[PDB]
Amino acid sequence: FSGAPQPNQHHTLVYGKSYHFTITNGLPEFRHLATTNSGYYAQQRFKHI
Amino acid sequence: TAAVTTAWSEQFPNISASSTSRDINNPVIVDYSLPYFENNVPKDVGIYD
Repeated sequence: FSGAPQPNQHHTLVYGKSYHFTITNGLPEFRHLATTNSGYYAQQRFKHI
Repeated sequence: TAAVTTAWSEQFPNISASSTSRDINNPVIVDYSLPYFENNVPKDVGIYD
């Protein structure tokens, strides 16, 4: 007799979705951000990207 | 001295054209020298040539 355990399970999942979005223009803008711990950052946001 | 956070602004004193569309105006000028009192002058450049 020669025993052996059962296998581990290996499952594969496949999912997916489709969406319809709309986006628009936007001029670039800037600001400076201050945060706790004396954090300071120069920020530039591209409202068109 | 007061590294505080500021408000967003599109008012870039002078943002680079490498980051956004920027208007430029550099019309070419054609000179027709008149060094003498009575000069020999050509007809206006025919730009279509």
